[PDB]
Amino acid sequence: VSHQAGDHWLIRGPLEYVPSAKVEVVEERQAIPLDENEGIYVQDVKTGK
Amino acid sequence: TVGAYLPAVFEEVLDLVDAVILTEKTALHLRARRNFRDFRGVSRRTGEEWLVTVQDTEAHVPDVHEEVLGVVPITTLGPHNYCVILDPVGPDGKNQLGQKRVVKGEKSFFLQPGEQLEQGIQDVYVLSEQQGLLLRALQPLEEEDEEVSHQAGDHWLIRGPLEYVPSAKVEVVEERQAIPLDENEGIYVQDVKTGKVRAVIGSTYMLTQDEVLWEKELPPGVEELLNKGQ
Amino acid sequence: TVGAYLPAVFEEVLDLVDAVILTEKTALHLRARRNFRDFRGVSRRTGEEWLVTVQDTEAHVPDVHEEVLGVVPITTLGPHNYCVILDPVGPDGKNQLGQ
Repeated sequence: VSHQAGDHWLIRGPLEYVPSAKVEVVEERQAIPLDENEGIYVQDVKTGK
Repeated sequence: TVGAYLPAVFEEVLDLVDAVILTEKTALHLRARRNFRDFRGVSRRTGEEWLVTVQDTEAHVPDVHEEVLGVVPITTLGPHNYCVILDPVGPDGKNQLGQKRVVKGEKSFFLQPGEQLEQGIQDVYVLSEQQGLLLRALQPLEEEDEEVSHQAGDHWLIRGPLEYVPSAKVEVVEERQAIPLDENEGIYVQDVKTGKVRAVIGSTYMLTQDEVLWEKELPPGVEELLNKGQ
Repeated sequence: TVGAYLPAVFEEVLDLVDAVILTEKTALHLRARRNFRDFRGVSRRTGEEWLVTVQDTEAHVPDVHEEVLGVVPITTLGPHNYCVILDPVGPDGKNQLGQ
C-alpha cells in the first residue's frame, strides 16, 4: 500500500508495529464497546457528515 | 620536515604552526594575504576567500600567505528541512549579490565565503487534507509548480496531502484550514473579487483564495428569539 | 617484547602502556593522531575514527598514533525493542548526516 505526504491512516488488530523513519505516530486509539441498543455519534471530518 | 630542524644562520625561527585537522562535519575558511598558487596548485589572488574540506586533505597547515578566518561547521538538512541561502555562489565562482537560492531535503553542505542563511534551517510544510496555504507571487511564476503560471501580486491556494517548500519568488500569506459542516450546517462567504455573498451549506469547506467569512447581522429582537426558541 | 627491557643510550623511556581488554559487550573507540597502517594493516588518515572489537583482537595496546576516546558498551535490543540511529554509517563507511 502507498500513502502521500500528510496522509493519515489507521492500523488495527493483533500486531507488532515499529514506526518507519518516514512515519509519525499521531495517537493511540481504542475501540468503544456497544451492546445492540447502544451507540455513539461520529463525524466524518473529510465530508462533515 | 619531521625531526629536529637546525636553522641556517640568517633564518630567524619564529614559531611552530600545528595542522588544522579536518572532519566531514567541518571546513577551514581561508583568505589570501598576497597572490600565490596554493596547496593544490590553485592560483589565489589577494583578498580572495575559500574553504578547505576533507575531500582536499584530512589535515592542513595554514600557509604563511593564508589568513585563517575560522572553522565552518557543516549545514545539515534533514529530509523534512529546507533553508534559503542569501548571496549564493554562482557558476563563475562568485557570490550572486542580493539573490536567494532555496535548498531542500537530505542535503549537507558548507556555506561558501559570503553566503548566509535567511532564517536558519526551516521545516517543510507537510499539509493534510484539511489544510492549505494561501500563497502570494512576489514576481511572475512561469511553469514553477505543476505547469501553471501566476502574475506578480496574484494569490492562490494550495491544499491537501503534499509537501511544500516556498520558491524564492513566493510569500506564504497565511495557513488556511477547512471548516467541517454537517448536511444542515453552513457558513456565509464573500467572494471579494466579485463582492457576492452566498451560503455554503452541507459539506466540509475550504475558503478559496478570493473568499472571506461574512458576518450576518440580525435585527435587535431576532437574535434573542432564536435563543429563546433554541 | 616480554621481560626486562634495557633502553639504548638515545631511547628516552616514558611510561608503560597496558592493553585494553575487550569483551563481547565492549569496543574501543580510537582516533588517528597522524596517517599510518593499523594493527590489522588498515590505512588510517589523520582525524579518522573507528572501533576495535573482540572480532579484531581480545586485547589491544593503543598505538602512539591512536588517541583513546573511550570504551563503547554494546547496544542490545530485546525481541520487543527497537531503536532509531541518527547519522547512521553508509555502504561507503561514512556517516549519513541528517538521516
